[PDB]
Amino acid sequence: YDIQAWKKQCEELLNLIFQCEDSEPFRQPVDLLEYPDYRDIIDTPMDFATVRETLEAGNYESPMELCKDVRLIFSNSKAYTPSKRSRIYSMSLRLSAFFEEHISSVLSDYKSALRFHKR
Ligand SMILES: O=C1Cc2ccc(Br)cc2N1
Repeated sequence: YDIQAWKKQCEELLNLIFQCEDSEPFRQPVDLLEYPDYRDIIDTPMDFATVRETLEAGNYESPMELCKDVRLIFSNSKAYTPSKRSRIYSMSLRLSAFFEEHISSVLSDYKSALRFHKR
């Protein structure tokens, strides 16, 4: 029932994500001058280095907040891809599935730890 365990679990999951070839387009912020369609359609840019930096700064209070930012990477990618005919689309779908598969136990364990704390 460790309330703090999620943080190292998220650090390790981000390490797996960065090693995966599918994360390459999502590792760093998009240059808004080079990709103006992203600039116009994306209200809140997000990328995995910003997620990792936020986590390391101690600026996430829960893994649910980290999960919201990672999900934003994928929803921004979906808004950017008008069809299935681009590698960004293919990579985003697979990386999202991998992330969701691995974050589920992190969220379950954290929510269980909070319920135990408040029991
Ligand atoms: O390097 C790039 C250019 C680019 C455009 C749009 C999206 Br979503 C991700 C990325 N990554």
